[PDB]
Amino acid sequence: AIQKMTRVRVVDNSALGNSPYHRAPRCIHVYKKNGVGKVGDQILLAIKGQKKKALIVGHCMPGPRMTPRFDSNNVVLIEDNGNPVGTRIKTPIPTSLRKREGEYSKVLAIAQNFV
Amino acid sequence: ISHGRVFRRMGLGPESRIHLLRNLLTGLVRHERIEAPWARVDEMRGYAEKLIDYGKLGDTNERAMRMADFWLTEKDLIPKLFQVLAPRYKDQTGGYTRMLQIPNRSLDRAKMAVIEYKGNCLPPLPLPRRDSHLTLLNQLLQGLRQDLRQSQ
Amino acid sequence: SGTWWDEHLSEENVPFIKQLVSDEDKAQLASKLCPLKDEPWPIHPWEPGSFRVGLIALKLGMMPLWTKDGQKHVVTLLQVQDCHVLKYTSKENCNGKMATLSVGGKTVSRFRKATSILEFYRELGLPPKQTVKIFNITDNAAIKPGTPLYAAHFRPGQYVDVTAKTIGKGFQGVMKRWGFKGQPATHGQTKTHRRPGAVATGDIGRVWPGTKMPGKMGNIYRTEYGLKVWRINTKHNIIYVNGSVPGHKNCLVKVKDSKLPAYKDLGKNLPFPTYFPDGDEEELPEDLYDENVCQPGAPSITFA
Amino acid sequence: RFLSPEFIPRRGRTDPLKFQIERKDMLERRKVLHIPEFYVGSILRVTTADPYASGKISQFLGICIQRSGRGLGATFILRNVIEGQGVEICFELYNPRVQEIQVVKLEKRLDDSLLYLRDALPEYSTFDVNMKPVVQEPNQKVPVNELKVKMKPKPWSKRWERPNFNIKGIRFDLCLTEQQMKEAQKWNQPWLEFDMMREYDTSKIEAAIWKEIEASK
Amino acid sequence: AAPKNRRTIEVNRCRRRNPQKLIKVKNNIDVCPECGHLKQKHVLCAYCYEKVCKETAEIRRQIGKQEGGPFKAPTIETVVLYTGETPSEQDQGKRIIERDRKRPSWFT
RNA sequence: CUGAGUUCAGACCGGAGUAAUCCAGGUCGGUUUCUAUCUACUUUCAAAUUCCUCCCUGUACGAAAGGACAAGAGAAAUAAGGCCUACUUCACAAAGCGCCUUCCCCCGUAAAUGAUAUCAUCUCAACUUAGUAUUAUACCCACACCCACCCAAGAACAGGGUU
RNA sequence: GCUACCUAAGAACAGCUAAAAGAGCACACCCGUCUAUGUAGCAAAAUAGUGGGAAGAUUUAUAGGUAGAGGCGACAAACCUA
Ligand SMILES: [Mg+2]
Ligand SMILES: [Mg+2]
Ligand SMILES: [Mg+2]
Ligand SMILES: [Mg+2]
Ligand SMILES: [Mg+2]
Ligand SMILES: [Mg+2]
Ligand SMILES: [Mg+2]
Ligand SMILES: [Mg+2]
Ligand SMILES: [Mg+2]
Ligand SMILES: [Mg+2]
Ligand SMILES: [Mg+2]
Ligand SMILES: [Mg+2]
Ligand SMILES: [Mg+2]
Ligand SMILES: [Mg+2]
Ligand SMILES: [Mg+2]
Ligand SMILES: [Mg+2]
Ligand SMILES: [Zn+2]
Repeated sequence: AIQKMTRVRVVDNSALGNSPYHRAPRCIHVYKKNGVGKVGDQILLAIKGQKKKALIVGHCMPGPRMTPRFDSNNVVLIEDNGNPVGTRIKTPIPTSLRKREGEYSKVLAIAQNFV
Repeated sequence: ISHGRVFRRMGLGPESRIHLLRNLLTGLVRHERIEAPWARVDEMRGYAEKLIDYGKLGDTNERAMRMADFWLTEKDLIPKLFQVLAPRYKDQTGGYTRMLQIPNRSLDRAKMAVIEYKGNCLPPLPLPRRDSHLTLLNQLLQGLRQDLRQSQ
Repeated sequence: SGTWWDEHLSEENVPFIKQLVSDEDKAQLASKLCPLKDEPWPIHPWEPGSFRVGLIALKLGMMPLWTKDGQKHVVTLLQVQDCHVLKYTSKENCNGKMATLSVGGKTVSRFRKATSILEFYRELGLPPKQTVKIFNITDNAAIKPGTPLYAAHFRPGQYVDVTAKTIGKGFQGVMKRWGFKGQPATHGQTKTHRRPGAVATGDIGRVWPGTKMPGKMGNIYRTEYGLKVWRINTKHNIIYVNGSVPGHKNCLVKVKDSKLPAYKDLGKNLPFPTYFPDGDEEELPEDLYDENVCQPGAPSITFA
Repeated sequence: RFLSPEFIPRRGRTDPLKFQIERKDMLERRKVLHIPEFYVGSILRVTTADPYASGKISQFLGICIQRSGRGLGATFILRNVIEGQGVEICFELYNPRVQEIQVVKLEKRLDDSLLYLRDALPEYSTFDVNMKPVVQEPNQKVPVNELKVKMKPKPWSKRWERPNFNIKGIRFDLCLTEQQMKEAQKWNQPWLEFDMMREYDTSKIEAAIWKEIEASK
Repeated sequence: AAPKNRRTIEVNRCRRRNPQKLIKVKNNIDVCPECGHLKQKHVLCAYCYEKVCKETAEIRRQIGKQEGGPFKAPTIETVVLYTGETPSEQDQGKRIIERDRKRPSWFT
C-alpha cells in the first residue's frame, strides 16, 4: 500500500531515478479513488524537485497468497503519454500486471525478470 | 465481548492471578480440603487435576519436578505430591477433586465453595444424594425396566 | 416447587431413562425414512411462479474452494440435521397471501421443552426440534408433515438465501456499532475519544427516532442474498454455499431459494416438492459438484 | 513419525465432523500431488501454473520462514533474494495450480519462525536458484542447523529481543548491549511457562488423525 | 446536571415499590434429612457442614501436634482412629491420628 | 471536544500623554467545573450508487481532424449488511489491512383518433399509448422448571443448551 | 510560628568529568516547564510522568528584629497567618 508522502525506491534504468539526490522520491498523489495504491496503480512522485508519474511494481504490504511480496516499495517512472522513462528494469516484476486493466505491455517488455 | 474466554480476571493482574491460584493449590495439597470463594475455587480446580497428572508423570522426571516446584510454595509438599497423592489416583484417569457449594460467607455474603482431593483421611462431607430406589416413582420405573427386559 | 426430570430419580434409574428416551427418539427418526412408502400428498410438476420449501441447516464452518479459472472462493458448510416438515397451513387458514410450511431442525431434549410443544411432537411422532421456521409456498408445493428433508434438495449452480441470528456483540458504543469516526487522541480532547458528537440539531428540542446511539448490537436476524451452491455432500448432508452466512458456527440457519429477480425462474431443474431418496431413480453420488469446481482427486489444473 | 501441521486443529468449538470432511479432501489432494515432509528451516522449490500466462510453468526456490494455517487453507511463506531484491511468496499447499513441491534441503532452524530473516543480513536470505537437491538417508533424524544470524542496525520490523518472540537464532550479543537486554527482560512473564491450563495436549487428536490417514491409504 | 424539580412521593413510591426492586420468594428451600434444619437445594446444609468442619478442625489440631513445627508433611498416607479402635492391615504403614472421643455415626 | 477574537491581571515595540496611563495599533505568556432529576432518543431495513475498461467500433456523423447513443460484458471505489478459510494485528476468541452479499420506478414531455370552432388541434373535451399501478416480496411468528450448571446469549434482567 | 528582608550562632550537599569555575552530567535536596489526572479532589493548588537548579547571588533547622498614614521588595503593585 502506497499513500501520499510514501518514500519509494525507483527500479529503473532512467537517469532521473538513479542519479544521487539529498532526498528519496516521495509520493505526491495516488491515481485511485481511495488513497491506497497497489501493484499496477499509477502514482505521482516528487523526484529531483519535479513532478513525475510512476507505476507501482510490488510493495511491502501482503496481498493475495500466490502473489509475490517485495521488501521494498518499487516504482517505474512513466511519462504523461504512458511510455516508460527508463529503458530497462533489473528488479523482478510480478506477472499479475498482464491481466490487470491498463497499459502494462510496455513495462513488461522492458522488464527482464518475472517473479 | 468475551466470546470463548476461559480464564477469569482476578487479583491485581495475570501474574497476581497465577499467585492467588498457586496459594489455593498449595493449601489444597497440604490440607486436602479448602474453603474459598466459589469463582476462585472453580478457577483453581483445573490446575488441581493437572498437578496430579504431573505427579503421576514421575518423581524422576525433570519437567514434572520443575512444574511441581513452581506450583508448591512449601517445598515439603513436593514429596507428598509424588509419593502420596499421585499413587492414590494411579487407578483413575481423572476426577481427582470434588467441589461443592457452601452457604455464603458471613461478612461479605460471597458465594463459597469447598474443594477436596478425593480419598482424603478427613471426615466425609454431607454430599447430596439421589433418592432411594425404594421410592414410589423409582418403583414404577423399576417395574417398567423389568417389563422391557422381559419383552426382549 | 421447581422440578427437573431427574430430580427424583435413583442412581441406576438415570442411565436407564436416558437410554430409553434416546432409543425412542432414534426409532421415531428411523420410522420416517420412507415418505413415499407411506401415503404421500400428490406430487405436481414444476410451474413458473411456484415456490418450494426450504431447509434448516447447522453452520459447520468454512473451507477454501478453487475453480478451474484459478480463483479461490471461500465457502460455508451447512449440515442438514434431522430436518422434517412439521406443519402445513392453507392460505385461507393462515389469513395470508400464500400457503405455509413450518419446518423444524436439530433434535433436542424432551425434558427441556414445554408441554404444548411436547404434545405437538407426540402427535407427529417425531422428537422435538430446536428451531422451527416458516416457508411461504404455493399449493402445488405442499408436503405431508413428517417428511424428512435432505441437502440434495438443493443442487450445485443454484442460488440460495441464508437467514440466521448474527453474533451478539452485546452493548457497544457508536464506533463499533455505527462506525463513527470518534475524536482525536491528543491535541486536547479531554474526555472525548469514542463518544457520539452532536446527537441532534439545536432547533429541535429533542432527538429524532432511529438516531444512531450506543446500544445492543448483534443477536438479530439478517439475510444473506444470492449465495451460490458450489457442492452437495449427500452422505453427510452438507451444502457448500458461497461466502459467509450470518451467525456463529454450530448455529441454525434458514436456507431457501434466492428471492432475487435474476434467479426468479431457475427452479426448473431442481426437484420440485423436495428430493425423495426412497424414489431411487439415478442414485446420487457422494458429492455433487458445479462445473467450475476443482474437485479433490482431480489432476493439477493448467491454464490452457 | 511426522504429521503435517495442518492436520492438527487449533483448539475451539468447531464440530469434529468439519475436520473429518476437510481431512478427507486434503487426503485426495495428497494422492494427486505428493507433499513432502519439510520444516521451516528447509529450502523448497515450488512449481506452479500461473493463470496470468498461458499455462506457463513457474519455479520458485527459497527458504521456508513460516508454516501457518490449518486444513485445506494451510500455507507456507518462502523467502529468497533475487538479484538484490528480497521476495517472499506465500504458497497454499492444496491449491490445485501447484504442480510440484520439492525439498532441496531438509533442515530445522533453532526457531519455529524465521521472520527475523527480514531484519538479518541479506546473505542469510540469499540462496542459489539453480542449486542441486541434497538427499537424506532413509533412516536418520532430520538435521538441525544451529545457525545464529547477524543483524542489521537496531530499527527492526519487530522487537525480536523481547522474550515473547522467544528467538534463539540471533547473535544478540553483537547487535545489542546489556542495558538493552535488561530493558527487554522487563517483559519476561516467567509464570507463563508454568501455566498448565494454557497447555494444548495433541496426543489423542494426532492418534485419531493417524488412524484416518492409514484408512485413506 | 442537577434536578430541575423535587421528585414527589407518588413517583418515588412507583420507582421503589416496583416488582424489579422487590425481594423474590425462594423455592429452593427444603428440609435436610439428616438434621432437620433448612437447607437450600444445590447447597450443602449449613448445620451438617458446620458439624463436619468442627471435627475436621479437631483432627487438624492433632495433626499439627504430631507433626511438630512447619514443613513436616508426611510421605505416607494418614488415617484417623477414635477410642476403642486398632489399625487394620490396610491402616498398617499409615500415620495414626488418635481422637479422645467416640466415632461419629456419619463418619464411616 | 477544541484555535483564534471580544480580552483583560505580566512584559516589550511604534504612537499619544508633564505624568499616572492610553491606543479605536503590533508581538510574547496566560484556570470554567458539572455525580443527568424530567422530556426526547438508544439494531425503520429488505429494495445501493458511481467511475473506468472492452464490445458495438472505430460504427453512425463528418471533407478531414475527430468521434457517439441504446443493448451487453468485465473490473473497481464507496455505502449498507455480515463473516473468519486463508493473510495481517493475534490466537479456545476479538479485529482489518482480509473475504462475502447488495433487488423497483418516477412524469417533464413525445405522439394517434377527435369535437367546441363539421379543416386542423396530444385533451384543465370526452379519450388512446409510451405510464408502473397500491411497488412487492423477504424477515419475525410454537412456549417447561424459571434448582442449578454451561454458553458462540448477556451490564442486571432476559435468551439458547443440559439425552 | 505563613511569607518579604535582615541579625545571631548552626547544619546539609553521593557518584562521574574536569586546570578546576556563581563549570558540565547526575543523587539526596530546592523549584515548578509541559502534559495527563483530579475539579465538594488525597489536596481551599495535589498526584504521575517529564522538566530547571543541585559548592552556591545555594538549600535548610533554631532564636531574635522590622507593623499598617506602616513594614519589606533582584517592582511582580510581590509578600506582610488560605
Ligand atoms: Mg464470560
Ligand atoms: Mg477485581
Ligand atoms: Mg481515531
Ligand atoms: Mg483522555
Ligand atoms: Mg481539565
Ligand atoms: Mg511495521
Ligand atoms: Mg509556557
Ligand atoms: Mg432457558
Ligand atoms: Mg549572620
Ligand atoms: Mg558533589
Ligand atoms: Mg553549577
Ligand atoms: Mg547542572
Ligand atoms: Mg527575594
Ligand atoms: Mg512592572
Ligand atoms: Mg501592573
Ligand atoms: Mg490573610
Ligand atoms: Zn443437615
